[PDB]
Amino acid sequence: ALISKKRKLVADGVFYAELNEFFTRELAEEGYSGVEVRVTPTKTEVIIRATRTQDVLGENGRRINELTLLVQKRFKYAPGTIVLYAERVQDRGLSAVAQAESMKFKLLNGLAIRRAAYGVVRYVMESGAKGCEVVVSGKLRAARAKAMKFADGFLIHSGQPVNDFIDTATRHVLMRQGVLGIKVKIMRDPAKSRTGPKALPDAVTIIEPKEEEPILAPSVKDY
Amino acid sequence: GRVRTKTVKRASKALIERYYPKLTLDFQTNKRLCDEIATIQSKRLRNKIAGYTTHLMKRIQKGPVRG
Amino acid sequence: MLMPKEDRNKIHQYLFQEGVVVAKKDFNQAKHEEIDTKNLYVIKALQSLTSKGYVKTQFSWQYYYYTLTEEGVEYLREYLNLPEHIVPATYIQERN
Amino acid sequence: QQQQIIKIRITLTSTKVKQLENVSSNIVKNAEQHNLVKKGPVRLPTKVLKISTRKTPNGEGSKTWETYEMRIHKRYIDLEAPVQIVKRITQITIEPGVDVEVVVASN
Amino acid sequence: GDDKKELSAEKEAQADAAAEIAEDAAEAEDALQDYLNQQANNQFNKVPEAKKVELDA
RNA sequence: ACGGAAGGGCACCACCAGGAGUGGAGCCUGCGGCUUAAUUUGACUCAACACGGGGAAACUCACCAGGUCCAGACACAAUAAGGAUUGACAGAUUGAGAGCUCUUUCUUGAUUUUGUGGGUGGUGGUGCAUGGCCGUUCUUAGUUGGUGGAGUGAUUUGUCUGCUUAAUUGCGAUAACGAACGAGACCUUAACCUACUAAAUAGUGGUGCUAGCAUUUGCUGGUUAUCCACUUCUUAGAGGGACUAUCGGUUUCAAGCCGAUGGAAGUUUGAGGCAAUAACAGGUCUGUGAUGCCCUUAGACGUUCUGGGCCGCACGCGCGCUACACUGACGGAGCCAGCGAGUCUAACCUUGGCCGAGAGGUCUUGGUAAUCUUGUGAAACUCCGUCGUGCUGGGGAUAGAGCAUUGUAAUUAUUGCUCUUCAACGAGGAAUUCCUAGUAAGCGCAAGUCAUCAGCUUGCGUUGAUUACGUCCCUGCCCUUUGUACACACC
Ligand SMILES: [Mg+2]
Ligand SMILES: [Mg+2]
Ligand SMILES: [Mg+2]
Ligand SMILES: [Mg+2]
Ligand SMILES: [Mg+2]
Ligand SMILES: [Mg+2]
Ligand SMILES: [Mg+2]
Ligand SMILES: [Mg+2]
Ligand SMILES: [Mg+2]
Ligand SMILES: [Mg+2]
Ligand SMILES: [Mg+2]
Ligand SMILES: [Mg+2]
Ligand SMILES: [Mg+2]
Ligand SMILES: [Mg+2]
Ligand SMILES: [Mg+2]
Ligand SMILES: [Mg+2]
Ligand SMILES: [Mg+2]
Ligand SMILES: [Mg+2]
Ligand SMILES: [Mg+2]
Ligand SMILES: [Mg+2]
Ligand SMILES: [Mg+2]
Ligand SMILES: [Mg+2]
Ligand SMILES: [Mg+2]
Ligand SMILES: [Mg+2]
Ligand SMILES: [Mg+2]
Ligand SMILES: [Mg+2]
Ligand SMILES: [Mg+2]
Ligand SMILES: [Mg+2]
Ligand SMILES: [Mg+2]
Repeated sequence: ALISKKRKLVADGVFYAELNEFFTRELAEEGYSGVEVRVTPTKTEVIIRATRTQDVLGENGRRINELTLLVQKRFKYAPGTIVLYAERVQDRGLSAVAQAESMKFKLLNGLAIRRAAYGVVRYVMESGAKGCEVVVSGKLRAARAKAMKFADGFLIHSGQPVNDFIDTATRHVLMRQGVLGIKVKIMRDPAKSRTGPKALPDAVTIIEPKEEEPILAPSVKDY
Repeated sequence: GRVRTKTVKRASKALIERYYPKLTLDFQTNKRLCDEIATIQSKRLRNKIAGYTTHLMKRIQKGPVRG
Repeated sequence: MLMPKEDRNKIHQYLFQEGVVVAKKDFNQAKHEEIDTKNLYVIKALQSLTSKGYVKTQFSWQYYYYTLTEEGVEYLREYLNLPEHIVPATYIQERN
Repeated sequence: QQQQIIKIRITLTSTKVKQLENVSSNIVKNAEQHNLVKKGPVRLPTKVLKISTRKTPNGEGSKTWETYEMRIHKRYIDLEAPVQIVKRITQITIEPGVDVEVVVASN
Repeated sequence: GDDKKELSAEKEAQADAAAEIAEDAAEAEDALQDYLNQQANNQFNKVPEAKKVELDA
């Protein structure tokens, strides 16, 4: 035991990183996204936020059983001291990473190039996003590299609201001839922000006065 | 340079367009006004706005202003 | 690879128990956590067992993550001559 | 029939002030809501973890440097309360990210 | 793709997304081998399963 | 898009007005060249040359002289229990206590071997096949759509003469009106709170306990709890604060700009982070278990092991360091920072006590840290002496001889200490860099690297100026106009 506070919090962050990697590698065909550690007394609560939990889970509870074991044996927990859980994510349409691996799996399933992104854009927008972007930067069919911007709606690109509102995802899709880059951008409608700032700092709304009937010489009422 | 961005000047225009009774040549009250009367996301931007509606106020007092 | 049956079994055995093996990408570790053989012996052993299907391999951040599969189940079933409905990681624990 | 004082120290540490401060002022409001004896949140200097790096994977270019930083916020609150509440107070007020640590002892 | 087949791209992408919306709306409702491992080498631990002797000269 | 046409701008990577310099010297360090067994390699205007976080003794490592091992999946086939294959004591051998190989003769059991197919590693090639990241254009201000106007149309107008701004920032002009991306907003940090919430991990006053000097009360200390009180200073949560404010000059009395006053603060509050569309065959396959194809694959371009090399020295170039003294060198003596960092299955940061001239050693000790190292008593600098312009005591290259630390290893000298040896350089040709306020410059420090090594870097505080508050002369770009037979777009 017995650690620096400094050393620890960093150490935790690396733990996160490795953990998120391993799942991102392991649960692609299940639409993996994110983790959250939730440490407790007596337990450690890894929560897998994929889309197709039935696959994450496995026959009356296998695979997550395998995956636990895995995560377990490596980082050296003590059977029971760590626990796993599948959690289908509220609308995949607003997770960059969700729609990245979508298009990976679009192109990779022999799909037109624009049909991929123009689909992904359409679904993402239709899912209630306020803005979306798809770069495809790479090499297809012909020898030279190209790129392609696919976008619709509204995005902002600078300063803090970026951190707050736009999700970014790059993914390397390894095809026959070379690889290409998928790059996904979703901008979430700041209106619905829930926890956080609920607009653009840009936003300056005026409250709308009132028609008033003036006149009427004095007079007072009693009570 | 201290040239005020449009969103500053734009908003000021709107505010004077519909709340001239209420408002004054006093920045400080014009500022407290701006809170109860509009949704601005930051102190800093709000003052930037309030000071300018305050500006256009003192100007109107000595002759109408376009816009 | 070239390795005595003893170390072969201890891997195959342990695999059939846990249905899961992990190990660091560092050959020459001499003996690894859990299984009692050379680290080398493990890594390649599974690799062989994987290249005929049976088990899948996964890498990331310098550790192999080996997952035994259904066909491997029967193959190990064979190489430990255990009867069908023997075992795996396929127990739902107690009420856990 | 049990219970006894202890002179306790709860240290809170994290990277997300809002949760930290959430759990911090929770402990204080809550356990004082049932009249204890405490030394309020002591915030220690929030220490900063810098990392300066060339942006380049290689060597080419104007030599742009760039620093990342991670912020470690730490607090502690002292309590003197029977065993029951403390155990109650440790298990709950759980929060993803905030690191609770409860020592005992006046030495 | 070429800008000459473009319409037929957008359209096939639109419907591609109506197909996704379909799956995700049919998802708002849609539709033990014991003995164990260490226990079978403990239950078949009932030995008489080897032999041993030698040592001389 | 481009021009070796015209018109406007913008900037200390431009000049002005100055500073402090580099260029000269000694050394340090990178690049070339040469040399070499090898002296691994990438990169060559700004935008290669203290860059690859590239400070290489092994490792690193790619180079060179040599030596082992397969970690050659799997499939068919062959060999084959009358043994497919495995290992080795000693000797020979070898750098080697490698059974490498060889003599010799046990051992081993179906894991291997042989063959083909198929794989596999690779700091091998290709950055002119790619991803990703990065640099540059860019100290820039540009991009787009709705309704309307023009046009058969590609399109245009909006997006413009002028003024203004750091800004397509705004005023104004107006067949446009009203908006969105980017600029601004935002965010982080440094500045202000005797307002708020608190603190034996921060500190103050009081009181006890107590020391010294004075005595008439006084002055200066000691005491991680002997108690009481507080939050000015410190810490950091929540708020508040500034909006170029009031007043005045100036201007289409428009956006603004200038001055005084007040204010913590009035150059975008100072400094950063973020940063649209687009471009380059910029750099990077040598960061990646990112990767296409090519090569290679057991006499290996795999890997590891021993040793050398990356440091090699007629010489060209670049970044640096230290200096040429007296605003100084030395020797006492005063004595003041800030950003940091530190040891678990451990050997990190180190106070104190001794011993040692020194470097160091030795016994303990506190600290996983606002708690201990540390008030990091840092260095310039301040003061009283010595020296007195003489290559002098300025300067400290080169060299010998000794000690000691890191490390398995110090020779081609890792570093540290002592003695000695005491060079060049007397302010630097043509050239060229950087900069406008707590800045320049001078001065140390921590952090990265790190077993050991900073003449580097990233931040940090300390002392603290002179001169601009301009311009388009130089150079660099931007815009408009204009020509085009270019559009893969003047490569
Ligand atoms: Mg914006
Ligand atoms: Mg900005
Ligand atoms: Mg000049
Ligand atoms: Mg000069
Ligand atoms: Mg040198
Ligand atoms: Mg070697
Ligand atoms: Mg073969
Ligand atoms: Mg072959
Ligand atoms: Mg490779
Ligand atoms: Mg290129
Ligand atoms: Mg590239
Ligand atoms: Mg090349
Ligand atoms: Mg400038
Ligand atoms: Mg028309
Ligand atoms: Mg135009
Ligand atoms: Mg205070
Ligand atoms: Mg004043
Ligand atoms: Mg090129
Ligand atoms: Mg690369
Ligand atoms: Mg070198
Ligand atoms: Mg340089
Ligand atoms: Mg002195
Ligand atoms: Mg001695
Ligand atoms: Mg100790
Ligand atoms: Mg002399
Ligand atoms: Mg001297
Ligand atoms: Mg150092
Ligand atoms: Mg360096
Ligand atoms: Mg033309």
